[PDB]
This record gives sequence, structure tokens and C-alpha cells, in this order.
Amino acid sequence: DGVGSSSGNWHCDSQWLGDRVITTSTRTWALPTYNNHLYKQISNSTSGGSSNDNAYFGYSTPWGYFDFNRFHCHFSPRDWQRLINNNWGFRPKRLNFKLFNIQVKEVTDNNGVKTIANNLTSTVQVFTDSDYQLPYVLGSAHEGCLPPFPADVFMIPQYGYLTLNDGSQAVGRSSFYCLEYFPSQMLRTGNNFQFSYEFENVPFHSSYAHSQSLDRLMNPLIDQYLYYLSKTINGSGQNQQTLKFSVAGPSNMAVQGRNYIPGPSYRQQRVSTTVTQNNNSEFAWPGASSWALNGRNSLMNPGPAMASHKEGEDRFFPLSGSLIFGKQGTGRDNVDADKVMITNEEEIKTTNPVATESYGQVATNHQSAQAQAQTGWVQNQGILPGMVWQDRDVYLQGPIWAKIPHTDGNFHPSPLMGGFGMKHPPPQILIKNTPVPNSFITQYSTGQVSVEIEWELQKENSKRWNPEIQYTSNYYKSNNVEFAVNTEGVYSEPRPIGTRYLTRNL
Amino acid sequence: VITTSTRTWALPTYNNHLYKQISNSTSGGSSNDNAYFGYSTPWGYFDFNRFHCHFSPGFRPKRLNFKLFNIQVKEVTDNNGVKTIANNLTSTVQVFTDSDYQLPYVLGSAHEGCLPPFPADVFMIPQYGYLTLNDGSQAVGRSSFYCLEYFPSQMLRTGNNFQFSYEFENVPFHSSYAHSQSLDRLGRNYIPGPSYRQQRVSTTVTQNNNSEFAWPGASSWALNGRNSLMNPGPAMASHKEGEDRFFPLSGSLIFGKQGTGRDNVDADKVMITNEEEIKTTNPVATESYGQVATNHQSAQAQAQTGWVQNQGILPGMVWQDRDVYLQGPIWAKIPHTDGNFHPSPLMGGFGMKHPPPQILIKNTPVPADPPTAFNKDKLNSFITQYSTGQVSVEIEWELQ
Amino acid sequence: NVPFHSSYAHSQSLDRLMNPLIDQYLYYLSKTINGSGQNQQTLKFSVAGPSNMAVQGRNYIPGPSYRQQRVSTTVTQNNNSEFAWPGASSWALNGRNSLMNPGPAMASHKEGEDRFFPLSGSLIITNEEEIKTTNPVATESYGQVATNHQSAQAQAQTGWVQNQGILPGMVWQDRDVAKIPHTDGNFHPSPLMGGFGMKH
Amino acid sequence: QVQLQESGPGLVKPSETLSLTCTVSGGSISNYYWNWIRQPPGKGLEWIGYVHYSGSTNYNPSLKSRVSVSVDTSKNQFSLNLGSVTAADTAVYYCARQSRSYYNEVITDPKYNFDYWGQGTLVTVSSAS
Amino acid sequence: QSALTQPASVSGSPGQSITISCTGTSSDVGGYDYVSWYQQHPGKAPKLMIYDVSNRPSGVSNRFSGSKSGNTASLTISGLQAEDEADYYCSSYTSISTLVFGGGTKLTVLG
Ligand SMILES: [Ca+2]
Repeated sequence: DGVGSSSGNWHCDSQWLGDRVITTSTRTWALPTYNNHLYKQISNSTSGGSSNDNAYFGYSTPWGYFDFNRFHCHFSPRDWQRLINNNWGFRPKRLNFKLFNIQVKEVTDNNGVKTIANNLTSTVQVFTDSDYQLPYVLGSAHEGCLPPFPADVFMIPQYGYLTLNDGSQAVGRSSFYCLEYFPSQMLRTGNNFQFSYEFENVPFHSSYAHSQSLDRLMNPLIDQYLYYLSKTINGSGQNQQTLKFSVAGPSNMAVQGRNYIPGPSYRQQRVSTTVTQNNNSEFAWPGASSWALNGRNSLMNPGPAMASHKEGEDRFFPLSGSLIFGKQGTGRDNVDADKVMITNEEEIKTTNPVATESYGQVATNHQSAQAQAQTGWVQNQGILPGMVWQDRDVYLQGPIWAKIPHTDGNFHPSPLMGGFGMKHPPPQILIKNTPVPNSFITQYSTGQVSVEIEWELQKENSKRWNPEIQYTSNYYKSNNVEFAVNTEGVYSEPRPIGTRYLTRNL
Repeated sequence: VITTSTRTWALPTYNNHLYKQISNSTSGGSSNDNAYFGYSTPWGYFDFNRFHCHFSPGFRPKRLNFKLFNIQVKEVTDNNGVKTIANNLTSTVQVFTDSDYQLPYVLGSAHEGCLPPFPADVFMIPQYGYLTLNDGSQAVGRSSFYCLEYFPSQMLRTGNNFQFSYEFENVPFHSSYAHSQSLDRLGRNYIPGPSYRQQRVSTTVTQNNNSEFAWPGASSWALNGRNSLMNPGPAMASHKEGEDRFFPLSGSLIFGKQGTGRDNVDADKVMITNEEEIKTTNPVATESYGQVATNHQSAQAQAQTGWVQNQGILPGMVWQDRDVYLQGPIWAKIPHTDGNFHPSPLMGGFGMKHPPPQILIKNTPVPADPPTAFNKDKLNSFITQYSTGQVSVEIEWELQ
Repeated sequence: NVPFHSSYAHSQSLDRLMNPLIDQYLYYLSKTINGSGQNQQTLKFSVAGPSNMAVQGRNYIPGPSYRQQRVSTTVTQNNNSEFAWPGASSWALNGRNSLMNPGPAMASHKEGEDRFFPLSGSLIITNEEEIKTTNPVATESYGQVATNHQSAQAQAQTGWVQNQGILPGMVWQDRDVAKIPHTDGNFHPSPLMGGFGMKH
Repeated sequence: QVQLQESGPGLVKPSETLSLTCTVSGGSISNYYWNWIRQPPGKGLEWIGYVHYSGSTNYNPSLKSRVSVSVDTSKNQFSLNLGSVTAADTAVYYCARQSRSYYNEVITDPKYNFDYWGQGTLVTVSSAS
Repeated sequence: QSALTQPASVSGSPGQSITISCTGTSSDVGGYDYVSWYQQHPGKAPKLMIYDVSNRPSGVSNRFSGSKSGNTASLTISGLQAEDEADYYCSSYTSISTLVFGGGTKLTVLG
């Protein structure tokens, strides 16, 4: 509309209305020029790719994308508390995206010093993939999302994708994508871009912890009319065989007949936080649960949803099984165990098997007069009829949605890193600096982004008499307030925050 | 088909109108697996969940109707050395349904205390109690406590009645037939259902091994460090065709004969069901699911195989559920969870997210004489009392 | 009514869905020891990123597998023994063993080896290699799992998963190109020899 | 109000095992980590080790060979057994409690800051009677 | 492991801030922010003045404070009084998850 008239205002806040929450977030972004406007082939052998399991082939593009998949984008820590303490469930409904107050800069080195000034004729290209024709990279828990603190300015990530490969070489079925082939909108410093999205119907994420365990659902006061086999022998001696039977009742609860059985397991190795207990060998990769695809071994991470540890065993964690976040300022490579925070899904222990334990036992043979009964450990167990399980929890730092791969079939599409699986997730938003001339003007753009999500809530109806567990900040005397900036002005998040505090009956 | 029943019940005041913590250590049990924590309530409850409640010697329930009437409140004293049972007309009886499913649901555990199969019997109403989270005998901070007094309830004197109607949610017709064909006798398009192997036990004691393997040989699933016997387990054929003397160790339901003892009773006092009707589409409980390749053959390597002791779902499986018995349960409550598979309960019958609600009942405590000087303590002195009346339950069934 | 049979080949593989240019914010366990010697235990962590793509956390996992014996078209490569019946994967029903044919949908062979085919796993010899993106190889183990608790006295031990049932978060493709048996329950009724399953 | 009390023989002959028990009153053992500290008279504190109700233990590397720490949840008390004592083991033995952790969010080993302490007991290791 | 190193004694006049230090190796102190300070009156069990390097429990006055630079953590006592004389110990979490104490420091209030 004009160079001297602003194209949009600054909206950040949350409105709590009844069963719904509306969270608006507005950030200031900066977009450079990537690859000097050049689509470029990339593969492992460029960096040497010494492992076959690491072999990849794909392209890096001049475009950039806006990523708001993580939760702390849309929720302040306070708003996250109000959500998790008061609600049994939630899920997104509507999405509203706006891109405005674009500004483009040109970079020049005059004499020995660098110069930057407004380029008022330059444009920015932006488009959304609403037919989902491009490779969808959002659901891989990648970096580059809007900063948790709204006062930080962030650098848009460079888009890219991969396709089929054999070793580092491509194949005849591989694909290539020119984002320029998509109709996009072009924006001058007076233009602004917006669109509205509609989440597809998904189940509420369950932000609650069961108050009953799957094997304790019985009435403790009453016997069962069913019978179990108590004795196979009368006593010590020869030819003592017998069959005795007993009522399943309160005195012995292990053997009662039950209608439902815990969810599936794929065993993880168990690592102790205290380092002395762990074995003195390099078993980090050689001892890890993996799955192989087309000859390549992928680590199983995080894997099926399973409790992190048995009750009263805080030190142990199940290797690749639990999500691990870095603390503020954490180094990229080979950091110490203290430098990172390992989350533990012990909330789901009641209905889900412990990740580091065998699912159970099965008989391996037929007993006979000449053969004793023999059993073996079930290390992994697929779905059986009558299993129940809980999904993995979502965190303030964790992902929100993923795209369900488009396939003939799937089971319980809910993604394994947590969040809402969707066949048509929020579409990707691609952006780039229009090239201004293989010799171009060095140029970058900056502007604002606002995003608005409407969340639906499931209120807590419970009749529990005694008070709940609640997420709370302790009353402490320390140098720095939690979830706030320090003296140098750095914002940090002290610990990962789970969603499961309130309880329900099983 | 519409079934109707009516019975006469007797409700004793339970555990002195007190809620009381109960636990492993209250009971005194030694074993870790058998540890529990919970509460016992003054409240009783009605359980009609077995078929023979509704039946005399494809289908599925549709509607339900429940009535409670002819309330009679007996007060008991000891006059001299004899006991005197007198009517108390003014006294009340409290009943409510939990239709929001807010309380622990104990009706799905196949408990005793059901309405009796013989319409002229008079039955005792069983006590209501529940379990919550435990660690060993102790309770954790997440454990919950429910005061049933904190629900709105209807109070009934002798002329009052109580009724409500319930609607079953849509469920699939239970199969009450056996396939005439078998899966392999129809390259094949489908494979048999899942398996979790049980040990095999023979009704001829001589056939069995001379060792104590009743527990040491049992199929179990571990949860939070506690082992639980797998019972009855996934739906599988009880035995191969031609061997009826073998049964899966924990794999089948077992009922007691009339007047059967509680502990260590021989095999002729209990009725061991057999599932063999389903052996067409389902694997045998005591058999492996199959065999798989364990290696790559080569000039130097023979082909090696191994046995599949347990198999999860695979695309293209078909299976039959467990059969229902006139003595067996009707429904169970599907636990409230993120996900479940084939929710039909393992002991048989119709799985439901909103099953028939629980119905809770107690005798409103009537205190004895208080002192004439004020005291703040709660009253522990009560008139010995119990009540009786009539229970009628109607179920409309749909047939195929 | 039945779903549209998928008649396409994915241009991506299940494990490569990541953006190759960017790091994850998640961490993994890189080193369990500092160096050679005694009492070297440590825990070191590193960001999962493009440099090492195997260890990244992923939202979805490949479909189920029931392993088939691997057979070469070059008769010199194969063992000098009769393994056609003993070698073959079977499932047992009411005491009667039944060969698994064609079985669950799985990739016929690894990429780069086309001379091998699953024993009973193919329609006869068609190859399923189109689906090797989302499905495991019929001749390969699904993966590994830990078999024990490690400790100061015990090294970590793993074992090979030969068969794996459904897990939440699996995706798979059906076989490339029937009546659904009338039962209490079924899962993914699409038939194993291919085509459209229907209850009528 | 949590109170700890150490009890045990005040005299131990060399090359014999030393035994002490701490009985917690007012509070149960619960999820807490119980520690043993010893102070040789006129010298600094030294940490023996801890025990957890799960039976987990962690010991001082110098003492790791000859020391053991046990817990009894039934009797609400935990114990110390130190074997092959010498005169260097004469000290005042304290039982302490690791401070309560307000968050169950992450998986970590305990970092030692003590919230409560016993009064301590003197234990003399001597050949004479 | 190796003990933490402290000055044997420090003295000051009432009203004057006092700083006690404990030096530790990179793995034990320098490495993590888990250093505690205990004061022990004669014949009493130690009391926890400061935990997690700079934090202090409820029940401890402003006057006590602590800080960490490199391999050395320091305890600062402002406006000290008569009741503030005791033995102060530095505690630290190590690399192998063991606890290590300083040698102890005696604070004398001149007067
Ligand atoms: Ca958690």
C-alpha cells in the first residue's frame, strides 16, 4: 500500500475463553540469500559419508521456511502451566498465519567498510504448499523454529530435501523439485501475506496420569469365581503329580484373570546416570536397538511409547528411548551428561511396559514326564487384541504435529516423538529473496511473522478427594528467576515440562 | 428378545460406616507381585454382569432398565441374651448410579457377588472397595481417594422406589457359531490370528512332568516390575484336534461346581472350558505360531530356522474372539487410554467405553444416643441395622 | 467400498524424511567411555544432525516382517542340500503346518542384489523392490533389541528380531497387483496375494 | 519435623566389622536418599555412601571395597556396615538426608546437598577394652 | 577422590564482609554447579548454608552468599556477627557421581 505505512501490527497474547484457547505469537525474522540462488545437489560423499547407514542424496535450495512446530512458540511458561494444571486434554483447531512489514536490504562493501541500505523495489517470494506436493520436512523435530522468548530475532532456515539413493548415487526413480515451478506471491515492502488453515480432526492429547495401574483394576475385597492351577505336585517324592485349583482372590492378585493387557514393547538397553555402574566398554552404538531398512540400520529413537524405568529407579534411562533436550548454551558435540536433560515418561508406567524390561514370558516347549517346563523372555511384542497403551507426552520444547506418511496402511498414526499425527498438517511456507543481478547484488530481507492457533480444551471433571499434583515453581532464593533472562540478557528454559499432572481412573 | 429378572437382596451395614485404608500389609502378604494399596467403603453395589442372571437354561444387548423397590429396614438389638429384629420405618437407604464413570470400575473383574442364577435365592450384596496406585504396600503421591458420600444420591424410605434406564452403546454382535471351514483349506490371502504361547497341561496326572511348574512355567506379563499371570490371554484354540486331555495352563476359563471348596480342590470339582470351536481361524494355545529363517544360506551355511513362540498382529490376520458362557461375564469397561486394539475383553463378552454404570447402595447410619454434654468427636455408636428389598433388571437383546 | 490401490513408488525412504541441511534439537548418546583403560566410564552426548543420520529420532517406523529364507538364482551360490521344505517359513494351524505364501508384504531383496528372492515370499518370479522404502526386506532381520541389563560386570548384549508384529507408528505398503473371511476381527484385511479385500 | 538417630556400639576392635543404624522418626524413609558421613575428630567431613529404598547404593571409591549400606523399610531404619576397620576409622558418624527434589521431569543421579542430619555417634576403634 | 582445598582459618571484624574459597579440580568443582557450604557449630551436625553454588535454603539470611569462578568457589559472609563463627565446609559433586568435601575452614570473629 505504501512505503511509509505499516502493513500490520504486533500481536502476541493468549485469550482463555471457556473450552478454547487462542495463542497469538509475533516474531521478527531475517532471511539471507542461500546458495547464491542456486539449487545444488548434495550427498554424503561431499563430506565423505564413511558409513553406509549415513548415505544420503538430495538437494539444497535457495528458499527458506517458517517453522513453528515446537510448543514454546505458542505458549509462555505461565500459559503452559494454566494448560497442564487445569485440563485433561487439548488439540488444535484453526491456524492463522500473517507475514508483514517486509524490508529488504542490499549489502555493499564501500572502500574497506560494509554498507547496507533500503532497496525499495525488491520483492520477496512466499508460497504455501496446500496440495502437499513438496517433501515435508517439518515433522523431523528440526531447529529453526520461532524463539521461545518473543524478544529474540531469528534466522529463517534453509529449505532442503532428500530422495532415493543407492550409496551416495541417485537412481532412476529419484525425483527433483524446482520450487519456482509453484505459483507464489511476490511482496514489496508495502505488501503483506496471510492465510488461514483448518486442522483436521485429531484426538485430544491426554494430559493426565492414570491413578490406577492396569493390573490393579480389581476389587480388593472380593474373590473371583474363576479358578487357577495352584499345585502340580502334592509333595516331594516320586510320582507326585497332581492338579490342584484355587480361587483367584485378594490374597493372590498376580494370577487373577484380566480383561486387558499392557501395550507393546521393543526393548531398549538400560543406561545408568551414575557412570560407575555402567559397563566399562564402548557399547553406545554396538548395544542400541535399531531397525534396518533397505540394508541400512536406523537407531530406534525414541521408539514405541514405554515407561522409562521401574518405580523407584530414577537413575536408569533407556538409551535412545527418551527425548533429550539441551540446556541453554549447550555445545553441539560430545557434551557431558549434565549438559543435557533427559526426559522420563514414568507417567505411562501403569499401562505401558518398562522400556528396559522384557514384556513377559512364554512357554518354549511341551512338558512331559521326561521334560520340565521351559520358558523364554519376550524382548519385543507386537500388538495383541486387548492391549491398551498411552502415547508419549508432549513438552513445552517438543514438537506439535507430524505428517502421517502417505501409504497404503498405518497403525495408530500418532507420531513417536509425541504430538498430533495428521494427513494434512499445517502446510509448509516457503520464502526467498528475489535475485537481483551469475553475479548478483548481495541482499537480504527482514520482517515480522505472526501466527495464531486456536486450541480446544477438555476440562477436568474428577471427583478425587485429596489434592492433585500440580506443576509449580518452588519458593527458592536464587540469583536467577526461572524461565527468564540473566544479567547478560540470555533467556533460558531450566527444565523440560511434561503435560501430565492431573489424574484419571483407568 | 427381552429378558427380565427379579431377586431379593440383603444389605448388611459394612465395616461400621467407615472408609478404611487397606493394603498389602493390612492383609499381611509376603510377595512383591501381590502388593496392593486401596480403600474399603461402607457402600455396597449391585452386579448383574453374568449371563445366567438374565437367562434360564449373533446377539448383543440394546437397552437396560433397573428398578429397586419394596425397601425394608431391619434394626437388630440384643435384648437380654436374645436378638430382636424389628422394623425401622423412618430409616432410609441411599442409592446412586455413577453415570459419569468417575469412580473406579470394579465390575469387569469377574467377581463373585452377582445376582444368583436361581430366581428364588436371596443374596448378600457385596462390599465396594477399590485399589489405587501403590509402591509396595505404601501409596505414592499420585494415589487418589474417593469419598462416595460426595456424590448426590437418592434417599429411600420404605415406600420409596428407585429406577433408571440405560442405553448400551453400539457394539458388534457376539459370534455364537463355529466356522465349518478352516483358514488353510479354503498361496493364501490370509493368515491365522496372533499367539502368545501357553504351557500345556494334561488332565491325566501321570502324563505330566514330576516337578512343581505351576507358577515357574506360567505365561506372564510384567508391568512396573510386577509379574502378572497371562489369564486367560489372547483368544486361541485350547488344544489340537484329537487331544482333549490337554488344556492351556492359564489359557482357559475355569468355573467351580456347586459347593466347590475355595483352596486346593481337585480337578473334578471345577469345570475347565475348552475353546476348540475356534481352532479353524486361530492358532492352538500350546503350539508355536510357525517358523522363520534365522540366517542366510550359502555354500558354507545350511538353512536354519527358529520357532515363533509369540506373534503380534500382521496385516491379513483373521481371528475369533473368546466364547461367552452362561456362567461368564457379559461386558467389561474399556480402559480410558490414548489407544487400544480390538477392545473386546479377554475374558469374553462386549467391550464398552461407557458400560452399564455402577449402582451403589448403603444403609444411612442412624446414631445411638449421644451424650447430653457436647463433645466434638465423631459418633462411633450406632444402631445395628440392615435392610432388604427387591431388585428387578430388564435387558432388551438383539438377535442375528 | 474399498481404498484406491496405491500404484506408485515412493520417491523417499522412511529413514530419509529429514531435512538434510539442519540439526535436530534432540541429543543422543555418543560415547560411553573416555578412552582405553580401567574405570573410563563416562556419558557424552551429541546433537543428531546431517553428519550422522542413522541416530536421529524419527516419528515413524517400517512395517512388520516375518523373515523368509534367501535364495539365489545362481545355483552355485546356494547350499548343496535340500532345504525347500525344511527351510521355508510356515505357520501352524491345528497341528497342520502351512507354508507362508506369499506372506506379509516385504521388499523382495536389498537394493543392489537382484539375484536373490525370498523362498516363499514372491508370486511366481516377481520382485517387490518398489516397496523397499517403507517395508523391511523379506530376507532380513527387522533389527536388534537388547537382551540384558548391562552393568559393571556385564557387557551389553543384543539379539536379532526375526519376526515383528504391529507396533504403533508403523507404516507399510501392500503387495503390488478377494473376500474378507467372516470373523470377529481382522487387521488390515487387504489380501496378501494382492488386490482388494471385501466382505462381499 | 524429621529426626534421625544413630545407634550402635561405641567401641570396635580392629579388623572387625563396624555396624550402625539410623532410625528416622516423624517421617518415613520414602523416596529419599540416605547418606552416611563421618568426621574424624578434629578433621574434615568425609562421605561414606548412600542407600535408596530400591536397594541402589553408591560408595566412596576409597572405601568401596570394605563398606556396605543397607536399608530396612519395614523398621524405618537404614544401616552401615564397615569391615576390616583400623584406627583410621575412628570418627563421628552422621546419617543425613538428601534434599527433596521438587521435580520429576528429568532422569538424573542425586546431587548431594543435605537437608537433615542426625546428631552423630562417636565410634572408637581400639584393641584395648 | 582428591579432597577440595580450603584455607585453614579466616578471621574478620564484626561488620566486615568475609570471603572463604575452596579450590577443586576441573572434574569435581569446575565442571558442575553443585557446590554446597555447611557451617558446623562445635558439637553439632553441619547445617546447609548454600547449595547449587549460589542458592540458599529457606531459613538462611541474606548475609550468606556464594559464587564460583573457574575451579574455585567462594563463600561470602556479609556484615558478620558473633553467631557466625563456626567451621565452614565446601562440598562438591564429582565426575563419577561421588561427593567430596573440603578440608574445613574455621571462622573467627575478632572481638
Ligand atoms: Ca514426565
